[PDB]
Amino acid sequence: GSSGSSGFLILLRKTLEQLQEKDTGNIFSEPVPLSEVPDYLDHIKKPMDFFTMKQNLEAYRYLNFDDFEEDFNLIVSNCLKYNAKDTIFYRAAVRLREQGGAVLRQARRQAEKMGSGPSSG
Amino acid sequence: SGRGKGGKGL
Repeated sequence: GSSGSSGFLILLRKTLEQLQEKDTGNIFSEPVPLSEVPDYLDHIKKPMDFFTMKQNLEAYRYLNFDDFEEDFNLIVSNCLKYNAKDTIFYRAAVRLREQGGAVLRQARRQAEKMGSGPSSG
Repeated sequence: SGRGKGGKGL
C-alpha cells in the first residue's frame, strides 16, 4: 500500500498508527466477528473498525480532520450501543474515548498551524 | 444469563 499525497494527508497516516497504540486488547484493531454476533447489523446503524479507517484513509476519503475524529467517535459509540455496563469490551471503548481522545488533540494542531485563521477561546 | 455481545438484557 501507498498514500500521503499532501502534508495534511501524511498527518493522518502517523495519527492512525498512534490510535492503534491505545487498543492493547486488539478489540477494535479488527472487525467484530459476525459468526458470534449475527444481530450486530440490526442494532448498529453505521458499523466501523480500525481496518475500515485505514482503507478509507488509503482511498483518499479524509480531506478534513473533523471526519477522521468523528469516525473514531463512531467506533467507540458502536461498542457502547452493543454491550452490558460491566464487560471488558465496554471499558475498552471507555479507554479509547479518554486515551486516544488526547491523540486526536495533539495531532489536529499539526493541521491548524498551516490552515491559518483565528486563535484562543 | 448474558453479559453483552448478544443484544439481550432485563
